[PDB]
Amino acid sequence: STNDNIKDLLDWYSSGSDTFTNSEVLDNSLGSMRIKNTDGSISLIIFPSPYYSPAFTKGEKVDLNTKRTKKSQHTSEGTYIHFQISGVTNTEKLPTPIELPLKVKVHGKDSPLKYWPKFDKKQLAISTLDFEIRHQLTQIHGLYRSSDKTGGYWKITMNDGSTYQSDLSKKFEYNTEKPPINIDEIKTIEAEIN
Ligand SMILES: [Zn+2]
Repeated sequence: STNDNIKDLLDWYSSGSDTFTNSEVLDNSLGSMRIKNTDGSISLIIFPSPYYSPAFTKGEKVDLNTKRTKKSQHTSEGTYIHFQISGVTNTEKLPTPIELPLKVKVHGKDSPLKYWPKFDKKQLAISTLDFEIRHQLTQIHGLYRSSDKTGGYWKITMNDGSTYQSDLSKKFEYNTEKPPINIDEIKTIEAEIN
């Protein structure tokens, strides 16, 4: 039925993000960031895309919602080092959480939701919004699990026409993502499969 192009997308998309908060920055280099989460552990986050370079300085308070590109490390010195790609953002939260309008469609007929989260942030990195949608896709809506369901797209459409998108059939092009958006200004999000 399928091939590595799917087995591997099935892996990365079904698993799960990390979600840290009020972490500090231990250094900011070109497309590279070394943070320290509240729990003593430090993270080596990278930033492919030139459009998306975060300029948070040593001392600031950041939030992660990144994903690990490889299993973690334990130095025989007592410090847990993560290896995660993108996600860093600011600690602005909204007074009372909202749930982003998403609507998965499977070849025509409306597909209802099963356990789609309640968001409390203002600025969510597009890496995050991708992982969410596709995560909720590979799980409840069963994507990358059957030959019948190997492709499609999703579409965020803002409260001022701007649009963003991605094609389920390839991993999010991390090397070209634009900065984190205020999720309260999303008119709608969509997803359609096959
Ligand atoms: Zn330890």
